[PDB]
Amino acid sequence: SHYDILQAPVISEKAYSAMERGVYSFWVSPKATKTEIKDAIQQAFGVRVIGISTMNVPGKRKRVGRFIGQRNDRKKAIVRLAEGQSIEALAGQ
Amino acid sequence: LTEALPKTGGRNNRGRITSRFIGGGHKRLYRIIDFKRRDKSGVNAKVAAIEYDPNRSARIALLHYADGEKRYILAPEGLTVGATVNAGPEAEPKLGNALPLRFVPVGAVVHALELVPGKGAQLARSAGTSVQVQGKESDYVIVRLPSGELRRVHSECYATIGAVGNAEHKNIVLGKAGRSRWLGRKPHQRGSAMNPVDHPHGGGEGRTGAGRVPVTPWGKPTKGLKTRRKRKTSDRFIVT
RNA sequence: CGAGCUGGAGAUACGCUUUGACUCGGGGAUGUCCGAAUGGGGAAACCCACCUCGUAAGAGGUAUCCGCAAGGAUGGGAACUCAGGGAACUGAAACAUCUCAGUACCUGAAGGAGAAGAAAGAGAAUUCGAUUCCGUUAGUAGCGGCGAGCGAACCCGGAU
RNA sequence: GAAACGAUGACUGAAUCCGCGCGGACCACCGCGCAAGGCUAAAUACUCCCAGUGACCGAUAGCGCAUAGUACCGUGAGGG
RNA sequence: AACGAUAAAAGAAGUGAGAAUCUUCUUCGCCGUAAGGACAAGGGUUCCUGGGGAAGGGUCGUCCGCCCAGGGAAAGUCGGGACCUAAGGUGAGGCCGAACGGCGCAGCCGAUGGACAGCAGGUCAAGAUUCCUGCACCGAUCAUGUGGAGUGAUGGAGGGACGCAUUACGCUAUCCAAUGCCAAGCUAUGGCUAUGCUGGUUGGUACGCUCAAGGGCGAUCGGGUCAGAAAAUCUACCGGUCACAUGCCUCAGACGUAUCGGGAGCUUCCUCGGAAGCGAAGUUGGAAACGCGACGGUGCCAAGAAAAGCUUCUAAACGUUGAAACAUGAUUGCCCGUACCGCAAACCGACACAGGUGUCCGAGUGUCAAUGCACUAAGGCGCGCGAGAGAACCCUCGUUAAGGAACUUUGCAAUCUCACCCCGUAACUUCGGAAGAAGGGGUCCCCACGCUUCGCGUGGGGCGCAGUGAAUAGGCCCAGGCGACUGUUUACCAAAAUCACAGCACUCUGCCAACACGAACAGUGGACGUAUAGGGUGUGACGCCUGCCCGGUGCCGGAA
Ligand SMILES: [Mg+2]
Ligand SMILES: [Mg+2]
Ligand SMILES: [Mg+2]
Ligand SMILES: [Mg+2]
Ligand SMILES: [Mg+2]
Ligand SMILES: [Mg+2]
Ligand SMILES: [Mg+2]
Ligand SMILES: [Mg+2]
Repeated sequence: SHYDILQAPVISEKAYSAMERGVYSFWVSPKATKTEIKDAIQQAFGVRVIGISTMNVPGKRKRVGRFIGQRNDRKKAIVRLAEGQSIEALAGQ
Repeated sequence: LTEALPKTGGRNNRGRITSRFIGGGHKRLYRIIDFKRRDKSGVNAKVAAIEYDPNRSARIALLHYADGEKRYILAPEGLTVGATVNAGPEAEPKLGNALPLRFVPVGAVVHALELVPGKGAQLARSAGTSVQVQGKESDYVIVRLPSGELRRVHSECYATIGAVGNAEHKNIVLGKAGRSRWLGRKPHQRGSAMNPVDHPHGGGEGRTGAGRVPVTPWGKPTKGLKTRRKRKTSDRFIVT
């Protein structure tokens, strides 16, 4: 449904500097598509998406204990909105 | 040069080299040739041009029928561009006409002869091959085949007037290995140059030979390889 | 069950529990995608569809072989079972019939077992009374380049 | 083999109870039995798994592993 | 013993417990058709930042491709898919087979090929034809108008659609020159005072009575059904009418105006160094692609994929009262790939290994040419032990008196020779050759004169031991054996006189061919071939030739 799909917001410094331009970035379901992802943001936040660019991302740590390691596997979606920008207030984090 | 098919190389059957040797070649295309001609009975055609044909030895003639259907036929020795050609029982003893043997006069020279009414031409197809007619028997006609063999072919089967084209494969002296390569792979590899494992002429100390046989078992200079078949009754006088 | 619990975890934070947590015994309900794999494709876990219901989400269907249809079959099982097919090293102090051995292996079908089973029999008492298994007969009878070697069954005792 | 009897790939091909098959070529007599339709539990076998036990082991032993079919090796089957 | 190419390294400054090795500055040296740069494969976070400093790193590390954490990867248009087919794979029905299975028409899968819409810039610490700014394009659904009637398949046709060599004209990327323009300053060692020196010198898009080589083309009417299953207004064929040059159609590219961009550098701030703001010029002449015009021209034999998209036809169907096509608005824009290494310390090689790895770009000067050779831009690097010493011996080199093969199995090795131009050149010959035969001469600089240049010829003059002044750079000849020739071979001790070869012969094979693979009355190769063809066996260009023996063996033939 709506509320699932978007797992978490992209933290970092580049997303926070993108925030300032009305560009919001999210960690989404890897299986989720552009249409499906655009819908969920448009709905849950009540804002029109004028553009969506998205791409898949791998994993692979370990620290100690010869426990092989393992990937983690995400997907990052970045959206642009028309002049009527902003998300909640959950932008000035 | 006009509406043909793609002839793809292949010398092995189900996986294995089955016809020894065979490889190189200039990648040729297949031209469909009307070997039967029966369905174009009565209709006259004009010789549009005599084209080159790899896959053959016999030059190819492009027939332009009155009904506008274009077909290819083995060009006979003599046929010129701008001549007429007719198929069916109604036909003169003129070059390139397709007419069954009963209508064919005795002593006449023919090519592209059938064997069973239909199927298509099966005898004397390669350049300069001729079939001398000897004279009728019943439904069957006694004919002289390019080998010298005399066969009983029933008059119900078509033939084309004259000897095959591409005059003579003589001034064609190949020249060098590699001319042979424009066609078939490193030819005849002597079994005498082989090893005992590989072939019966294998081994020994130097240049030799001892019992004369092919690749697999058999014997090679003289051995009747023809079987005890039914097609034998429709055949009189073979050798040479 | 009756006070502890928050998996191994040796780890802090948030909490849950006598309106009975936790754990244990017994049912249900959810069970992504792959795999017989089954909509179609495919280099398993990914691509791409159509049809029905629907407010979108979402749900159901779309493989071939049996049969009217209900309903059955595909695939997986350590070893055991029967079947189709079936070695050689080896023994014979060589080797060829013979032995190894219908062993090993492949393949098929199936089950908790299967196989076999209800005398056109065993057999020499005008006894017996479906089958399998165990003891025994017995290394007897016999088979055998009568060599290496191979080897029963009936009677009787017993499980059922 | 004197080789009966079962079994069947090829060719043939009967009787019907004063009838058919068997009894180790074969004959007669004496005796045993009814093929060419189907099912049928129990006793038997094995051990992935579970419990109990032991003149079984106790870390180079015991399963390959006090756990791992991992690390490592190999294109792969496989090996470990 | 070794520390993995003999491409060097030096000093200063910094940091730190600690410094030959880490950072920074100034030099030096090596590559520069690469030792630079861009993919692909393959690898998998190796990328960037901040930390670390066990082990890995052939030494040492404060550092790293190692260790820890955080971040980074952005697509309607680029690759792939939702499109197409090749080899091959599979394959309902079907054809075979103890089983397991083997074949196989359509169809389907399958890129290494076909098809198809976007360019110029900017800049994170790390992405960019993906984000952003500017201005484009493609298709789909709907809306508003133009428009006024067809639309046109699962089938037809056209078309996609294809070789090798060689080559004419035009151009571009791109490169050179200058007392062209623009910008910055200063130079002094003896001089120059700029006509010196350094650097920059035009990319996209829109429009334009501007120039333009080249490149592509017939239009119509009719007839025959016997052709495209049928139909066709489409296509083929035959006939008639205008088919010389031309005539239409297309503009590679140039020029001009505009506009967005970029541009040497300058300007301020500076948290040890980056960010921000601004912006000049745009000349003339020369060269020039393997790219573009383009499916050009010619020659040649060995005769050069398919299928979809597309363009044109009718069939059926709905509709002729709301058609197709155009135009302008909005909406829409799925999935996978994108970091980094990628001739290498990130891939294959057990290693941070002197090997191996497909494609593209690859500047300048000199030198007939060149991707050669020397030096050198841009860019990258000094090869992860170091420092002394200056023995024997061993490796790789330079020179060498007199002699010159005496060495030795053997001139093995190593010299000599060496490029371009001119003269000159044998036996022998298959009249091509042999031939670069052999041999001899020239080669640099300046001036004057001539011409066909980038340059050349003639004259005179100059300097050195020497003028392809350094690098790249045939030693030649006489006679023989063997094999005619180019070619092929023993991955890893044999490259040859081996094998192959063009040519010759014997021979078998009449087509469900012989022959071959196979469980098989399957299937397939031979072959979509047909005796001027195919199998086998031998000899091995060309020239003159190939004798004697048919008892034994084999093959073909007869049969009392
Ligand atoms: Mg111990
Ligand atoms: Mg285990
Ligand atoms: Mg096929
Ligand atoms: Mg030293
Ligand atoms: Mg000293
Ligand atoms: Mg001699
Ligand atoms: Mg030779
Ligand atoms: Mg050679």
